[PDB]
Amino acid sequence: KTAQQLKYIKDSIKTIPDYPKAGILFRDVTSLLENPKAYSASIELLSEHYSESGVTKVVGTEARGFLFGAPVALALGVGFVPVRKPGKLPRETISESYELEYGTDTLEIHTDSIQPGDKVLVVDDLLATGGTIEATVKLIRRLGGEVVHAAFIINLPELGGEARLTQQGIHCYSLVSFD
Amino acid sequence: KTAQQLKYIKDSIKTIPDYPKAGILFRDVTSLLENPKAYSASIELLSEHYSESGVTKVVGTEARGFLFGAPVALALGVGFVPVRKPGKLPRETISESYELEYGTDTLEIHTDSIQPGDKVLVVDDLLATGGTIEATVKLIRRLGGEVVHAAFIINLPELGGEARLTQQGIHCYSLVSFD
Ligand SMILES: Nc1ncnc2c1ncn2[C@@H]1O[C@H](COP(=O)(O)O)[C@@H](O)[C@H]1O
Ligand SMILES: Nc1ncnc2c1ncn2[C@@H]1O[C@H](COP(=O)(O)O)[C@@H](O)[C@H]1O
Ligand SMILES: [Cl-]
Ligand SMILES: [Cl-]
Ligand code: NA
Ligand code: NA
Ligand code: NA
Ligand code: NA
Repeated sequence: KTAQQLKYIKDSIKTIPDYPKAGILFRDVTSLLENPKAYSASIELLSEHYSESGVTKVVGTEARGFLFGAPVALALGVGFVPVRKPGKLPRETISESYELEYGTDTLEIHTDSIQPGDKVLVVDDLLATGGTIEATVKLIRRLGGEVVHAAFIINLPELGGEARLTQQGIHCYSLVSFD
Repeated sequence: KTAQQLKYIKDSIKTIPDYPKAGILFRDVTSLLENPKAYSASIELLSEHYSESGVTKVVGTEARGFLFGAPVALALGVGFVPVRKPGKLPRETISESYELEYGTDTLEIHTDSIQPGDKVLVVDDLLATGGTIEATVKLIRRLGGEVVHAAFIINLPELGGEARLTQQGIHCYSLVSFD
């Protein structure tokens, strides 16, 4: 039933060793996207999960996050709001910066697209360190939105992101997990 | 019926003057994405249009193209294949470079994701000069795929892209047009 669907999704994901550099096992969701069965099931399962949750908006980060969050938004009948790298959004934004191993990056959101009252689901392709999602959550909360759920296709629990998101009050759901 | 749906889509799109620089009228699809009615109708109309076309794959370019092509792919029950900026795809790629006003850029696709026989629909947010779509088409055709249709939310016919795509043998369909 679901174990079989979850397995077919997991099997559809390819692993590319040593990309982008030696040691990393890259989990490639493009092999899932190209399999209509695996892709459609992914969206079904993520949106099923929040069907009674009261969600009013879905937020996904650029660019692979768009591929899972916008279809979940359409499946729930709610608007989709992107969080982008800087200088890509044309109306008024706020921004949040997040530490990387070396250096910092920044994400932005349209100030008009979240307002007090909104219940927001974050959806992304993959949870690693959690830094992007932590910055996204702070963006949505600055704008009065309530977020307590982030959903992913893939969780890499060894990298600590779930743990970090837990400390921000976010519950994470992932379809599959790799070690 | 449809004139009313097309109008509601057009009205949902905001225009930001002088972004990213003076003179440009930026057409912002994020106001459409945040309106579940306008977003859902957009995808309905694009996928309706190709419902009897024999499509086996949809190709969309990063990043806003993902927001329209992947939902069309799911609506047609076909796989979605991204075309990306360089160094973002992990398996074997080919690439195409395209002239910009100043300088050049490049797009890549996974060689395994298109093969002879595939009938490919390209879907993007907006048609301006046509340079990205021309490079995408050459990528898909190098891999044995047949493409004669590109679909957009928005066409800016003054910028010449439709004309250029016509000369590559591509038929373009857009929901709306601005001047
Ligand atoms: N091993 C990996 N395989 C594929 N993508 C990854 C991997 N590690 C990190 N990523 C990507 O990096 C993004 C940012 O992750 P985070 O460190 O959770 O902010 C994720 O959403 C993935 O797109
Ligand atoms: N006036 C505009 N408003 C919004 N986006 C634009 C505009 N002009 C160009 N673009 C974007 O530039 C991308 C590349 O367009 P092209 O020149 O057709 O390769 C489009 O797919 C749009 O995302
Ligand atoms: Cl800010
Ligand atoms: Cl090449
Ligand atoms: Na991501
Ligand atoms: Na707001
Ligand atoms: Na585009
Ligand atoms: Na191929």
